[PDB]
Amino acid sequence: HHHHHHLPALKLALEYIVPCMNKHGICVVDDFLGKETGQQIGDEVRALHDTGKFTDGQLVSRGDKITWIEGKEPGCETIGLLMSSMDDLIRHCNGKLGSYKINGRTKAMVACYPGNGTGYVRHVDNPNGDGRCVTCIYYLNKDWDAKVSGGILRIFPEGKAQFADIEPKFDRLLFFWSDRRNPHEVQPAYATRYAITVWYFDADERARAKV
Ligand SMILES: Cc1nc(C)c(O)c(C(=O)NCC(=O)O)n1
Ligand SMILES: [Cl-]
Ligand SMILES: [Fe+2]
Repeated sequence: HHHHHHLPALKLALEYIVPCMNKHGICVVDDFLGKETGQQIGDEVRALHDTGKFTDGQLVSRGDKITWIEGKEPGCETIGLLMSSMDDLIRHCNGKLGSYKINGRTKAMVACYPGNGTGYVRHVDNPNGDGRCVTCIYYLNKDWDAKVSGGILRIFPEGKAQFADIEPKFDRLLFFWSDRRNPHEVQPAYATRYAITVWYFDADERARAKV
C-alpha cells in the first residue's frame, strides 16, 4: 500500500531499536523487508530444505535442523541482502547498545522446525561469555497462525515481572540480548517453521573469549 513508507536504517535504529533494547532488552520490528523480499527469502530457505542442506540440531548439541549461510552462496542472494540489512541497523546503533562495541557477527543460522510438535527447550544463547551480545532473528512464515500452528518464541527477561510472546510472523525482525538476561524457548510447532539468526559480537568479550 503506497501510503506506507520505509523508515531509513538510522531512523529505525535511533528512534526505536536503541531505546527499546536499552529499556527492555528485546525489540520487535515488523515489515522489515516487505512482501516481495520476504517471499523470496522464503523460496531460498525452502530450496535449502528441499535440497537437503540442513543438519539435525541433535547432532549440533530440540527437534530443529539448521544450515549456516555466509550470504554469497548461489541461491542465497536474498538471504545475503537480509544479512546486510541487519548489519546496516546494527551499524547505526553506533555504540549505544549498552556499553557494547560490535565489530563482527556469525554467519546466518537458518533454522527449521519441521512441525510435528518440534520446538526448543528453555535456554540461554550465550551463557558462558563467548562474545555474542545481540541475537537477531528474521522470520519468514507466510500467514503464520500461532493459535493453530504454535511455534511461539517465549522470552523470559531476567528479573522482570513480564515475559514476551513473539509469533514467528512473516517479515518480522527480532533483537534481544544473547546473555543470561534473556532465557527463551520455542514452543511446539505444528507447521513448518523457519527463522534466520545472526549473532553480533562485542569486541572485548569476543577477544577475551578465545584469548
Ligand atoms: C541456540 C538456539 N539454537 C536454535 C536452533 C534456535 O532456534 C534458537 C532460538 O532461540 N530460536 C528462536 C526462534 O526460532 O524463534 N536458539
Ligand atoms: Cl516504553
Ligand atoms: Fe536461542
